[PDB]
Amino acid sequence: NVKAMKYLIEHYFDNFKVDSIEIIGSGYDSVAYLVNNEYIFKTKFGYAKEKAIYNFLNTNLETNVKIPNIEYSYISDELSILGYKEIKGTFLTPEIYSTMSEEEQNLLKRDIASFLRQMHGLDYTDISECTIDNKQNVLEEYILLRETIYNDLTDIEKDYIESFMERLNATTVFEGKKCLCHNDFSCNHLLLDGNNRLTGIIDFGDSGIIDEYCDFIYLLEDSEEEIGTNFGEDILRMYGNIDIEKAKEYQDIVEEYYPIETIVYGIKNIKQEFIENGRKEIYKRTYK
Ligand SMILES: Nc1nc2c(ncn2[C@@H]2O[C@H](COP(=O)(O)OP(=O)(O)NP(=O)(O)O)[C@@H](O)[C@H]2O)c(=O)[nH]1
Ligand SMILES: [Cl-]
Ligand SMILES: [Mg+2]
Repeated sequence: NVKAMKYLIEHYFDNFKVDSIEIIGSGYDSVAYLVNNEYIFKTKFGYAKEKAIYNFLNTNLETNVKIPNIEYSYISDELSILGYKEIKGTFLTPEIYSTMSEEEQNLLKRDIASFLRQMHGLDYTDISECTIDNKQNVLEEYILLRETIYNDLTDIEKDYIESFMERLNATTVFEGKKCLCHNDFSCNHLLLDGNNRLTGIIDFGDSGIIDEYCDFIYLLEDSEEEIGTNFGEDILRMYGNIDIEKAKEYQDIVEEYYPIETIVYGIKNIKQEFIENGRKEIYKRTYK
């Protein structure tokens, strides 16, 4: 993989020489590479929006928090590559957080809240095409379910989905303030400097104009990978002027949707393994 990608980087970016290249991360349909111990290259076989977002934010944010600044891009239907200088630091984790003093933890939370406040406050007219309607997306995904596999699902599966749609239809949490959100704001995207302060934020690949509540979904998550509900709550108090009970209702609805989202990903990409994982996850959730 590394040789192919070294070839493509050198072929598409004329004067660029690859002296070293390793895989630094990978998703289910992308790979990220650290090149020359100094550049991140994110690749995929979309990136246009992500690039337009980095470029919008590097123009308009006033902050000492670093974000990707795109120096190299190649965008086509069949291949997309974004390259930028690696932001240096350590990724925030539960382990690191629990070793911080009370005052270190407070300052980190203040940093986060301040970043979010600043980004959510931007005039988003120049990026106004990047709208995301989560409720409408879910309805369209449900229609796709009904057109494909819904009738072969079990009753326990069908009840879970219907019960979710009844809840979606009763909620008011999509009727609030819209703004530009990171939209994948988990602690594996936050970088700390040597004083445990926020030095950088990565992966605005899902960013767009969407509910303000979106950027608290992971901050409020209780799981091995995130810090915890209390972290999110304190950040919400520092951020201010936001209904904390609704932020939590929004997180709770998104977490309920997860197995259905997983099924849908499998339908859209013809990956049976994902249809099966989501269906199984419905059974796991039902038997708590
Ligand atoms: N230190 C550092 N690591 C980075 C940087 N950019 C990317 N990475 C590393 O590369 C990984 C993948 O980058 P990312 O943008 O999150 O990839 P993705 O394709 O959007 N995947 P996902 O949405 O699943 O997080 C990150 O988890 C991190 O390990 C950067 O600026 N600095
Ligand atoms: Cl299946
Ligand atoms: Mg991403």
